[PDB]
Amino acid sequence: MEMTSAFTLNVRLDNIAVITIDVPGEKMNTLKAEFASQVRAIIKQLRENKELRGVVFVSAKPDNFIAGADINMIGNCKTAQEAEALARQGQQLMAEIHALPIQVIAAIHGACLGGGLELALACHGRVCTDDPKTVLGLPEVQLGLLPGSGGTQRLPRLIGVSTALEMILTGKQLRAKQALKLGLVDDVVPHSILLEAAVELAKKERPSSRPLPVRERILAGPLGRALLFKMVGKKTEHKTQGNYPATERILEVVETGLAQGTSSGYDAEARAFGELAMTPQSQALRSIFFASTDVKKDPGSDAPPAPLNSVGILGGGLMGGGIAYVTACKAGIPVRIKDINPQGINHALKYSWDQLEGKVRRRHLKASERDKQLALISGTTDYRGFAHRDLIIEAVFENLELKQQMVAEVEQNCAAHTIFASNTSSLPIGDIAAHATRPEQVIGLHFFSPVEKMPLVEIIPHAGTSAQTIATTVKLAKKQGKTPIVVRDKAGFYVNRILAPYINEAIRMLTQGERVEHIDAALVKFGFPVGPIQLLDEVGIDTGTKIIPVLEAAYGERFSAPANVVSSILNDDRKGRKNGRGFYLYGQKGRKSKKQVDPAIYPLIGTQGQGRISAPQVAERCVMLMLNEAVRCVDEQVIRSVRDGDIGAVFGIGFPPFLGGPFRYIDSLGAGEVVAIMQRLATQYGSRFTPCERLVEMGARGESFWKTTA
Amino acid sequence: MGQVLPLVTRQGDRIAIVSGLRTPFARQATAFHGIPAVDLGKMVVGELLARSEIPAEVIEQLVFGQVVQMPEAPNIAREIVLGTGMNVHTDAYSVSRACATSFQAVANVAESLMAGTIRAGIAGGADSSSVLPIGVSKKLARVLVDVNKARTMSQRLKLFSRLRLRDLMPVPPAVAEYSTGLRMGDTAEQMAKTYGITREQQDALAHRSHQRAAQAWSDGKLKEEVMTAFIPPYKQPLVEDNNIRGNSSLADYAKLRPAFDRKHGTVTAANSTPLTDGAAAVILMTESRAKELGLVPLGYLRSYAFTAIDVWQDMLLGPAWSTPLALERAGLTMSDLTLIDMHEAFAAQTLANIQLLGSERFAREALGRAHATGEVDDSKFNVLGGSIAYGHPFAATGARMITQTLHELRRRGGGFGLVTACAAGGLGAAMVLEAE
Repeated sequence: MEMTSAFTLNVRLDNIAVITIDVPGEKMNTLKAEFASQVRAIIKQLRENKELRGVVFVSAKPDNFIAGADINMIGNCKTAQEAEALARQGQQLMAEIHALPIQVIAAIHGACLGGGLELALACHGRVCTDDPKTVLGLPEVQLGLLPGSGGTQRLPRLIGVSTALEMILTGKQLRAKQALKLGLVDDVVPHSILLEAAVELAKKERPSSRPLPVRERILAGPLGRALLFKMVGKKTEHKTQGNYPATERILEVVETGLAQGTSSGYDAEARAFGELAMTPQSQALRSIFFASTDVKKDPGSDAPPAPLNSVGILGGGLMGGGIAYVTACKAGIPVRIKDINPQGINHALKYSWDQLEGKVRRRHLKASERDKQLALISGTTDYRGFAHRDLIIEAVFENLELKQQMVAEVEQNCAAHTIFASNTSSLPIGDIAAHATRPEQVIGLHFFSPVEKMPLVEIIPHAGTSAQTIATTVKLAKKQGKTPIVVRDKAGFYVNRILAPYINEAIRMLTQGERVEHIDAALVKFGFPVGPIQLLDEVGIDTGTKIIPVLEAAYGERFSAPANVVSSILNDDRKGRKNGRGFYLYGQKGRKSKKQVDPAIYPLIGTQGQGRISAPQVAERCVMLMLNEAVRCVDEQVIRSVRDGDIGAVFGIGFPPFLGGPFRYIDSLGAGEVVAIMQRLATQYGSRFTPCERLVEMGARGESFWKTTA
Repeated sequence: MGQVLPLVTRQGDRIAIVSGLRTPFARQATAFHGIPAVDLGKMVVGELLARSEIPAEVIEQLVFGQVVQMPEAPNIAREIVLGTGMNVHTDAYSVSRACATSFQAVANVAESLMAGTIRAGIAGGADSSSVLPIGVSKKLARVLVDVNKARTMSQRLKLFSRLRLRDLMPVPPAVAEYSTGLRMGDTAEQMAKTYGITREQQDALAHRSHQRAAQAWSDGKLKEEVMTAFIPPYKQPLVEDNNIRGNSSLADYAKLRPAFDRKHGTVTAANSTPLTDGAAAVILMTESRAKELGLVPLGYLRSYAFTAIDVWQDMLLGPAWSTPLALERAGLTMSDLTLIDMHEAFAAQTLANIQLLGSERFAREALGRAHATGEVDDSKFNVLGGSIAYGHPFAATGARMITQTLHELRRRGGGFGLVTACAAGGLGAAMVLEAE
């Protein structure tokens, strides 16, 4: 009854009926087959007792209106027929709701995502609250799956293709004001009078006057549709490289709907949804989605956390400003910087100020908001005011004895229950702790500069680390809009550990007379954003070599880099953007073309002979390097869970999402076939391609990776 | 005595209150037009001294303050002392606490007087919304400072080279909060929406306030509190408040456009107080000093309290927070409180305030107190009307309430009056008066 029929009807004293939406499962209002069945009964009952003013829909929950269509049931489909049937029934149900002659109003508060807009686009009038929490948007293309239920072709009709197309292709979030200006929502009200305002909007009868569009959308059908579609297709092909499905299908289905009627659009969307949910990319993206949701819901440690209200940062510069901006502007925690030099404090403050002023120049934040946010950051050069900081993040040069000095003095001049986090990337955590009064409260919080860009962080405990410390650190990293990962304390950690062979083989191939365009295109074609050499240019060549000497010292010659290349650039300092005088020169004429490549860099490196092989060879060799390193590290329980490692690899390095991550990649490629590939690569190239023992074991015995994957 | 704090002096004498005075209030254009804010205070102070038997040498310090502020003469109390006929040895002093300025002035005088440093003082406030300081654009001030500091002639032309756009246009004054950008009335619209105040639930309060005020003038009960202002043109004197319109029917101003929302704006212009001009003052004096120079005290003072709340939603709930604290400090109860008062800067907000003091949940969670602070009877609430009638000079509406309340308790022959007010920035003030 009440549990099953989440669409409870209630007719008020007047001629208006209100329908609540309270799914008894959890706080998100999801869509299930049971709801699709029961809404037919509710609407049939509504057909009884005719001659009433209208109906309204309400969230009846404090946070959202409708989260979106449940994807768990979608995973239970088998062929295209089931998906087409589900899409057909959804389209029919929306059409039936749209087929009523009385006023139907959707009063939306909170999140309304996914197929919810479908229902919202089914109703004749929509009203939304002004809360910043509420938002409008269609986020299913990012899940690699078109949201076909009717709104795919209703939205372009309601609002011009100039915006609807980019809403569908790049499913994003819409403010209440943006929707009101655009014409998506008729009116905006405060939350208090939401139900009432919807009621009198329903009482007004039949607005038989469609608002006019920009009149530039009349291009669809006659001349103008072809030009716009061709241009957006070319743009998408240049952008996504054409390895992403569910992009040209959207263009085709929108064209068919607009220039062949709404029935044609319905059937085309039904068939496309049927055939497209079974593409491997779809379940790859769904798997990544599930993993991310699980790790966000993961509590990390099993102990209760500790309160955290103030945070300290030792050292300053570009990086310290990054941690400060993330901790203050995002999580809203007071932060105190302690650079010894006032210039460092000035640098950190200037970095944060530049970020927020750039945000405001867009007119996205009020000028008062800048002050209210900068109020959280305060610098100094002494130890006063540090006596009540729960967390301290250390971000100065990585000299060992220097770090023992820092930990000694933070123990001397701070609280007793406070915990010490080090932003180290080279030295062992236990060694940094070594001797200390409270070693159980020392943790490693490895970041990735630029801090505001890469959303992955690493949590590194050591031999003695109280579970409360891990819990607190994980909760902080969550509050900062990052993705915490627990990593065993081993040399090289995880991310850069597997990143090193990538750049290593890139340099090895570059030595063999290869051109910039070939290598860059080969790596970006295989779903990798920002190819290798400009990755080094971004991070800086000085950091490009990183601390790989410790990698050799720990794991032999496997990580050994070719000589006279890192040496040949450090002496003739070419740091990319750190000194500006990289091999991607700036200030070119126009500044509207690809970054120029120096001619003398090839003579600077050995550049022996002339290049060989082809792009597939490059892609396969680099990818199998990362795969072998990843299976190697997961062999010794570096990473607690297979999904944790896979999400880290896909989400911090930039592994192709449509491949689902390294573990998804090997599971798809299967078994000893890739093993034979890598022995033949080793034989034709060298001993670097020796397979991991667990790799050959799993390949020969046919074991799986994702539990019962195979 | 876990909560009560007496307001007695070190010698054991209570803080008596002696006469007060009020310039009749006017709209921002009718009279007082061009009359600055300083000389209104000069009028009221000078003719308040020239109304009782006190020699001017007894007064030892006067405190005024003004919200709308003129750049010249920042410390207007000194010009009040200097311009009028007073001993030039009085410690003139100025404060500013938005619409509760007069309350703060009285509190400062009372605490300094009970500290022992003073034996008699003047506390009040003057305000004029007709001499608005219209400043130039912010950009066209750094240019002026630079050209003042500019050394060579060729530097000045290079400096004015950047003078462009509409920087010449003056900047109108802003009533919106500095840090919120809320127009002080649109923070009442959402309050009305939240607590469900109907445009018919209000607009009856405005009617009952225009009445009991037109009736108050007609009875002439407020004759001894109001001056008869004389204006330097001296065309004709001003004797009665012109804002009051105690003749309109409640069905006449039910047909008005909403002011701020203009879509669901259950508050409008008629049920909101208009900007006015005026001044008011009160003579504070310790009981011993009043007795030894032969003067009957017009009541006393019992306790006071000031409070702040977050300015992001419903900042106008100041009286709700302040009142229980004042009551607990005076050792009293809402039940045993003959007559109360409210600022009623808007229709609603005041009604919301009564609803809140009547609600047990609010005092249960938002204050931590066991029980609600009590409900207010209509008859014992704004007996002589309220600010939806006379007007609202920002810095003057404080002392006016004290004078009126003391006189009304004088007519009723006893009781403990109570006065509350809310101010911009989420500031609320309350105080308990005792007319013997």
